[PDB]
Amino acid sequence: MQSVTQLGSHVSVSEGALVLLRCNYSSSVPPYLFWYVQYPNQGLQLLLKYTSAATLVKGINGFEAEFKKSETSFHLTKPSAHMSDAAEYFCAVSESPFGNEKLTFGTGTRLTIIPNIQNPDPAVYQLRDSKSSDKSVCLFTDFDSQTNVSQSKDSDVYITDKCVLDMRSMDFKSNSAVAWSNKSDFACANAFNNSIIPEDTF
Amino acid sequence: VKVTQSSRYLVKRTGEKVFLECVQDMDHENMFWYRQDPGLGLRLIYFSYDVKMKEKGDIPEGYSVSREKKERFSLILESASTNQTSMYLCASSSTGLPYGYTFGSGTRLTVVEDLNKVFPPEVAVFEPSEAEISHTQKATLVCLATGFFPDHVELSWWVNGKEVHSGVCTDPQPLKEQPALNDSRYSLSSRLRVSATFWQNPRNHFRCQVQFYGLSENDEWTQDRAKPVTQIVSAEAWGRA
Repeated sequence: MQSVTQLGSHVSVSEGALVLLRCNYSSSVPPYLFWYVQYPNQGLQLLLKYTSAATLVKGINGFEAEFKKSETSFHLTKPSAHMSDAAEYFCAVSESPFGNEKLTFGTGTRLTIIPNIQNPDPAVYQLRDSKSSDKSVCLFTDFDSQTNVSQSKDSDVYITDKCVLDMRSMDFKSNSAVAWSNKSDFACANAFNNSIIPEDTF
Repeated sequence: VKVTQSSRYLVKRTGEKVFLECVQDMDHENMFWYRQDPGLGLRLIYFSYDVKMKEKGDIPEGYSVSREKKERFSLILESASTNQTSMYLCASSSTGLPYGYTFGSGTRLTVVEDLNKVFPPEVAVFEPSEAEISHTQKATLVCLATGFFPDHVELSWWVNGKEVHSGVCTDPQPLKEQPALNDSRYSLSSRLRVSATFWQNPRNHFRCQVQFYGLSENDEWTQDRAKPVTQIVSAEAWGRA
């Protein structure tokens, strides 16, 4: 139980790539180790636990972790990252085999997965405001994961970071970002002037 | 086998004394209060190993606790500071059973210096571009929630009355409508994407739903507008032809 560290607060991997999250502990007494995951809108849930029973410990959702005494580590691996793996992961140590006594948690690693966009044609579109408030929004969509969106300088204008959505029945993922304003001179054709692609439709 | 916390969200004015409340149904001996903060993981405030027992955790400073009944473990902030703003997490365990820790679902607490600053969101739905339909045979509706403080919202999409997970992006972080102010009001976007077939059929209903968590019945209110209470705000649109 005495202490725990999670080196790397943020990890980003490609859909398909090795996931590795670090956990390292000190303990005056024999440690019992624990990996917890916290999916988006959900609570803490146990992935796996090390009792003094075996070294390589298989857990839920295709995670594994090897307990190494000689390196004071219990690293969490999975060979192939899925989009559904995006979450925060928390390592923990206790003095009880079961986890009955106080768990001391580490600082957490947010895991993000970068989607493999299959066949990209980027585009900027204007979306009809559903009422009479002629503040349209503009939608940058279908860009490759390479592309990054950048904030505005002129802040009567609001842009949001890139986002990923999966339409599971069509086996289709696509990135999007949204720009909008109340300014009547705000053209969609010229929001998003940052790290764009030459071949975007309009 | 559950641990419920009394409130799932809460707003409080700086200096107000706050009672977070944790309840379990499992006859558990051990109850724990943690906070969770971006970058510092989870940190143990107080814990209790029997009825009428407490022990200070790693960060007890500013908090107090009561284990009165075996079922209940009350966390008390004497005087809300804005660094008491956090997600609070309750947990319980049995001494002998080997099943580990059961966790509650969290209480987000935001402490501010004035309760007239809390606005519920307005929800506009923007409808797909003719041009995307044409180029892609997809239809992306966008929903904007603007005009909320504090950052306490739960955005959702409903297609003909069933909540859909398929084809949705919500922003993980909102942006500040006025990021010059300290406590500026917030905006958040979400997206829903379907086949043009689905969207070009006038018997398909699409609704953008936004729950906000502000104030309870208890709180002092007599200002201009309606009370900024927990409310679901929706926007709707029908599929086209």
